[PDB]
Amino acid sequence: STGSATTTPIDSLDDAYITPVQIGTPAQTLNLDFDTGSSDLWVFSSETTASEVDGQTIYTPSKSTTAKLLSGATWSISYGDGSSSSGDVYTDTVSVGGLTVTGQAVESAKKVSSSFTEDSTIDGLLGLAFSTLNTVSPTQQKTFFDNAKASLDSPVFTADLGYHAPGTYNFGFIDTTAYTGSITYTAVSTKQGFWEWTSTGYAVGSGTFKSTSIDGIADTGTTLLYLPATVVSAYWAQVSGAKSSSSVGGYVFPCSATLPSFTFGVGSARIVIPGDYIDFGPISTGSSSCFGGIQSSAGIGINIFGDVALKAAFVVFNGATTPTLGFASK
Repeated sequence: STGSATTTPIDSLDDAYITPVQIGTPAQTLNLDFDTGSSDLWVFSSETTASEVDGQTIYTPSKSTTAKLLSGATWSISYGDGSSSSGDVYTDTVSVGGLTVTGQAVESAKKVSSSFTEDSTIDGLLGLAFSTLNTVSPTQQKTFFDNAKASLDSPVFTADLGYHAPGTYNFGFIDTTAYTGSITYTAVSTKQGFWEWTSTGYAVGSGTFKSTSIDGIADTGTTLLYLPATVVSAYWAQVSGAKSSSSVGGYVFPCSATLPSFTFGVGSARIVIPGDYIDFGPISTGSSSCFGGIQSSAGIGINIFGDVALKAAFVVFNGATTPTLGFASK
């Protein structure tokens, strides 16, 4: 089997991407944030505290003839950005772009943190990291990809995120028309439950390439590119007027400035992030100060190849017995 779904930016800045997901019988369609940095499929639901729902589409298990309470099961997650949610668990039929999993754990939110409430466009998350990170207790549950894997034509999914435009998640096949040149594959460590890999280095604009190992995760659920402070400093030093602002919480720059590209290495291959991808607009309405899309990972404890990086590539998440990651230009 295969599946193929369009993923759509939630706003004009590509702050996140939502993908429609069918849950239950008859189908309830929710727009979920596909997140290769976590491993829970959780949704706004009829069980969510009423005051914490503000425009989201909810899953109502009682209206699904295939929903079954996973008795005794609870879940609770906190994300790197300080947000969180928790609740109980159902199993139900879940379909993505034609690909159907029966008995998928659907984690129903009783509580969500304010950032989730305040974002009307995201109805939940669909985690695509390794199932070892799944928070369901007492019995850890598998991700949608893990459940589908054996049935897929090939045990892979791909992320093709657009810049200020829709893109595609495919399951079970590699669309050879979706990228240029070849796909370069690189090793993955699953020891922290992430799609964790080591970039071979970077360049800033037309600058020479710096060969240096950068361990990080391929994370569709994180908006920006978070790299070591040395790397980030070298980037913004090439932007006139750029500065790190403690009050804003990162590098900002005047919108009149031209942003250089940023290149990262995948083995001997090179992925070029155009400068425009690194502009996240005014810090506040009407401000001439713009927020940067490359920021320091210092104090996160890990480097994160988020959407800013991934949307410059066609990315293969290869779930073979030994997982690997593939990157192509496009």
